[PDB]
Amino acid sequence: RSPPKDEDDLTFKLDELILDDYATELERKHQLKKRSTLQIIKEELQSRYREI
Amino acid sequence: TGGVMKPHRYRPGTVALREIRRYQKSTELLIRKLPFQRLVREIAQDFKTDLRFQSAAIGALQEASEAYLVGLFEDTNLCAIHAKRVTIMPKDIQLARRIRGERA
Amino acid sequence: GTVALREIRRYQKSTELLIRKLPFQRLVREIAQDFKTDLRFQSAAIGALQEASEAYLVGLFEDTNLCAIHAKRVTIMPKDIQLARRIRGER
Amino acid sequence: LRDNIQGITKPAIRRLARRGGVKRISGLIYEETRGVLKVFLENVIRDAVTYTEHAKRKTVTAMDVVYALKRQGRTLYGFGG
Amino acid sequence: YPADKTEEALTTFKTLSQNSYQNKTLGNAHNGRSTADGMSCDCEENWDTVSGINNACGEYSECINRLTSIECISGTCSCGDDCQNQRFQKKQYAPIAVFETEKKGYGVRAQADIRQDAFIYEYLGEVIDESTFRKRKENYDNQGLEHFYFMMLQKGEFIDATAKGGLGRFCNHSCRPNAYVDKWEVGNKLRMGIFAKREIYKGEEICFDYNVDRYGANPQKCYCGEDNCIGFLGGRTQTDSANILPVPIAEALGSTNAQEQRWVRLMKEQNKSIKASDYSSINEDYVNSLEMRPIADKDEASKVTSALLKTQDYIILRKLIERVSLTKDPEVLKEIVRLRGYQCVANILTMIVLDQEQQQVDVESFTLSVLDMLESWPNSSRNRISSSQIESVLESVKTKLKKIQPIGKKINSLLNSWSKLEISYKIPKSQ
Ligand SMILES: Nc1ncnc2c1ncn2[C@@H]1O[C@H](CSCC[C@H](N)C(=O)O)[C@@H](O)[C@H]1O
Ligand SMILES: [Zn+2]
Ligand SMILES: [Zn+2]
Ligand SMILES: [Zn+2]
Repeated sequence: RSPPKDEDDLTFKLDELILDDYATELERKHQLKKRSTLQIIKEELQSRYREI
Repeated sequence: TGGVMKPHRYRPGTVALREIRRYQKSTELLIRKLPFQRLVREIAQDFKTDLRFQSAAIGALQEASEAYLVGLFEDTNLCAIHAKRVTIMPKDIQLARRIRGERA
Repeated sequence: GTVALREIRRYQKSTELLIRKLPFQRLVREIAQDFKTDLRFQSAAIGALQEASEAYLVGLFEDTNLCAIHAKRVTIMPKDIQLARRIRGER
Repeated sequence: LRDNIQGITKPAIRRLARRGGVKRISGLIYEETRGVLKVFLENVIRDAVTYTEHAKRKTVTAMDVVYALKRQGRTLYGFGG
Repeated sequence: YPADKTEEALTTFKTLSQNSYQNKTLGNAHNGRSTADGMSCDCEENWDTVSGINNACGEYSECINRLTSIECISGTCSCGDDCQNQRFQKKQYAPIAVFETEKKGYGVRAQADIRQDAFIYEYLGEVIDESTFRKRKENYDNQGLEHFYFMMLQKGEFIDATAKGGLGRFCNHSCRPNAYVDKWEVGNKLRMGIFAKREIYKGEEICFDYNVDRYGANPQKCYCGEDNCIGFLGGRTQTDSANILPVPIAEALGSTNAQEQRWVRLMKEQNKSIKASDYSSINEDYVNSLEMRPIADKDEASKVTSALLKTQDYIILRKLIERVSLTKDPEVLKEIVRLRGYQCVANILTMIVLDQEQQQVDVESFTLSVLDMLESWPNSSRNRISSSQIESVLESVKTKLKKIQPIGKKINSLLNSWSKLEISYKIPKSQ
């Protein structure tokens, strides 16, 4: 509702996330291999339905 | 949401300066007639009773007392202004009476 | 400060005139000249004028000291002079 | 008549001070103004009373009041002086 | 910046150039007493021959009428015509624009830099009596309007800015305003002007304090964004029995306008002392005598959290904690967890059982009355506690009151239960 200077949305904060530790904890707790899925989610959140 | 915004209050001195202009423009008596008449009778009772007081004598006494009090307050305002204040105090009244010679 | 109290005590205990006679005499003659010329003066009239002016100035200085005391000061100022004169009724 | 010095009420003395150009009023001044008004009224009333007593009368007239005031250097115009 | 909405705002109402009167008697100065000796300033007219402008009665001039909030009238004052103290009559408003705000709707912004004490804009509207005001207020409440449009010109005389008025109706409330409303006398009439409290730059919003009398209306939350905001729009309520404690705090205790009425009606009218409206001093007897009912609404839980963050009184906190003990709705408790109720309960403990303004037995009763719901609330992760670290406070208070063994054993059970919980995983961030 109040984007910062020269930014359309807060999707740029996703690049600070450490997806590797999140994938490791997901694999430990739930036995899910989701390392590529976090990257796909990040790319889709940064730009919804790009032209691939 | 039917509330009312309030007009707030005046600053201290604005209504004071207004009423200053109003009382300095108009000339009516500021002391109530009947309490002043009772006070004059109370003072006169201390010397000799059964003393009737004509209306013109009471009016002359009221006019003289108002003139004296207005002059004393003008002098006391000058005293307060001299002491870098805007509020008059009893010490200015006593000093004004002292320099005027009324108080020894 | 000490010699101020010494002077106050000495002059308040003394009774002789503090204004010098000859300058005051010349001042009186100079003032009186412009009302009428070739004016003669008795000595007693000049002495009476001196005594009255000294008494008046002493009273004015006392009231001025009171005015100076009012303003939380110890030094008298010209504004005290015109305050005392204004309240006393001189113009 | 018992202690009617309070009849000189606080708004009235405020008005009297206000005519003199005074902007602010201390809370302790009212008793002082009542006292000085009592003193002045006492003096003028005393002089008027002895003026009336010399005249062999029982009622103080305006002429005695104006005479007493003029004798105190407070000459009043408008009341038959 | 935000797009201009000046014409769009103007189309929403009938624009007025001057105040309209329901009748010729209303709005007259001195309660209708015509001062035939109108107050004429002694200023000499100062005409600048180059510009042909009469500079008399200016801002830095010594015009007595200007100081006393009275406007000069042409043909009656020595200042002459077109003096610099005819701001209302000449309608010399400051240049302003309307812009749409994020939450407050339309708002007024300064199109130019405006000096201190400068006249901004004359508040315009219809001058109406009290009965007409009541009728219009009832009609607008039926219409569901969520905006104030009434200002008190004086006692018994109001100004309505709903259907007809000026740009001043779009000014929004600020708890630290840059402008203020003042009352002035123009001729035999009374006007309400808006003056600059400070120096205002171009583009900045122009705001004034509403100081609004609710007349019994419900509070409206204030979204001004000022740091000194009280959180609600309001002002001194009805003359007596209207409030004993602040609303959020009163509604936190389950009290309402009726319960705040009832206590004062039962005692003040029967020769027992209740002080004036002031929330700096808490009356413990009212809080003890208040009735308590369980909470089942999340806004009431938010008001409870605000009361915990605000009130310092021992007795109000006791009764709020007792009401929480009666409360058993899990969703309200989850909301309190989201509001971090444990954080507030830590300070509530500390003020009473670490700072000692009370007696040890009563503090022990308080501690036993506050450990129970802490034992009872649903908990699933120490991330909840980590937002408060209330366990540290519990250790400090069991160590201080070690002689009172029931408190120690209850805190033992509580920390044993809490230590079984895991911690919610939080994704590490790059550094
Ligand atoms: N700081 C603030 N926070 C929330 N609402 C506000 C506000 N200042 C003003 N308002 C709202 O605006 C009303 C005053 S009328 C102001 C113009 C109106 N909002 C409009 O755009 O048409 C108030 O009654 C309130 O409902
Ligand atoms: Zn003027
Ligand atoms: Zn003018
Ligand atoms: Zn606010």
